[PDB]
Amino acid sequence: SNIQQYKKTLSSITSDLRENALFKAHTLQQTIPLNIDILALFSEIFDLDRGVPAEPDLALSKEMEKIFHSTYKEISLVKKEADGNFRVVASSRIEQLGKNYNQEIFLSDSQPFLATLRHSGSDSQVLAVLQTNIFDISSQEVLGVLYTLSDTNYLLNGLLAAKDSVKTAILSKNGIILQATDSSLDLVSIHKTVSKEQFCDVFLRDDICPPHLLLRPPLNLDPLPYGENFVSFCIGNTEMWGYIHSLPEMDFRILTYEEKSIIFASLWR
Repeated sequence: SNIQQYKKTLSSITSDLRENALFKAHTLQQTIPLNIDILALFSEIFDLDRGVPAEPDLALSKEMEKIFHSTYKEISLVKKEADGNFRVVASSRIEQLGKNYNQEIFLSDSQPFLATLRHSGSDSQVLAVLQTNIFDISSQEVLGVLYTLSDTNYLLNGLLAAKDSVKTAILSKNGIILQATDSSLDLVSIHKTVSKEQFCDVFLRDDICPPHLLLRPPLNLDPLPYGENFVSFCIGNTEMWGYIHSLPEMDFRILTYEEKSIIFASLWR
């Protein structure tokens, strides 16, 4: 039938957007959520059997700095106080020592760990934010959280490169682009509107939303008729088609996209 043929053709010329999103997603699944290995390394160096320090420990922080300053933006032991508040009691970032971290901690007591991406708030730096519960060896109560920040440029620079090639955008859960091949899309909304509440899961704290970001024209991604998760949008004067793939176990999404004219050139080339 003609409907079938039309659908087959549209599926064929968009297949590569989906394949690219899935490959990039798989790469990030293999490289970001390394919580177990980080906790195991940390524990092999510093003994957690007796718990986390009850008060900020400068000596321990200095040892963490010497080891990890070159490989992490931050590694911190965050005590869960009796009143449920979180406080940094040791960090490779000495300047973070003693800070209340209630806004920074998003890991509940029922999960072993989480791994997600957040924008640092400055430059174009996107961070892998890993939080791992420190469970009492006897009671299994949460004693604290091992909190790490890692610059993801060593992953995203390559995954967002498009020299030879589909383009890529990393999307927060509520629809803000964290970083894209086209830097003009960084910290722009994919929806028809942009609002402050979208930014609560974009940065390292749930209370950061600079006003200038609420003036950036959103992309207004428009679902395409057939298949699932394909979209159209414009960049400047150029029509794009894209595919959105969700990574629910890390609370971000991947948008691959390409000029519509290049997609359609596959009809003959």
